[PDB]
Amino acid sequence: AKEVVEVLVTGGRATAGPPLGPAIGPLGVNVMQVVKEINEKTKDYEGMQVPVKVIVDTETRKFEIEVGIPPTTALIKKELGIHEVVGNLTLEQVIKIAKMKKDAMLSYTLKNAVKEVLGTCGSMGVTVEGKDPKEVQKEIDAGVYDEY
Ligand SMILES: [Cl-]
Repeated sequence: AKEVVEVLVTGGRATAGPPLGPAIGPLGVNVMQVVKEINEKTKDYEGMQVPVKVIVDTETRKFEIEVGIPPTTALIKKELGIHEVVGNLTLEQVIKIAKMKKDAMLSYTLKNAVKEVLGTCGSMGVTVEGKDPKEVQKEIDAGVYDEY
């Protein structure tokens, strides 16, 4: 058989936990090799949400990795190197946009996609619920909502 896995990892900090482990361990290929190769090819996207595709032949266990690109927002920050508010969105609006992203690209978990929307809002100086989107992300990252 062949299996194609499409996931979103943190550029240069992929681990063998989830989601690579769940998705790949089954296919019985060395998850650590996969993780090494992915971290190699996402060096330049250190810390960014990067889409990745792994293509595996289950019989043979051979695989190959194809890397997408991060959001343009993230590429711009990076290029700028080394604080103003200009609009606000509700969290339900954030979920709306995140649902469109995920419909169009199923490799996104709703969590992933909210993450990215939150990230883009930061990059635009837009608060979510009057709050800083890094703030609001922590609230989510703890496990505190599932009710919006
Ligand atoms: Cl899709």
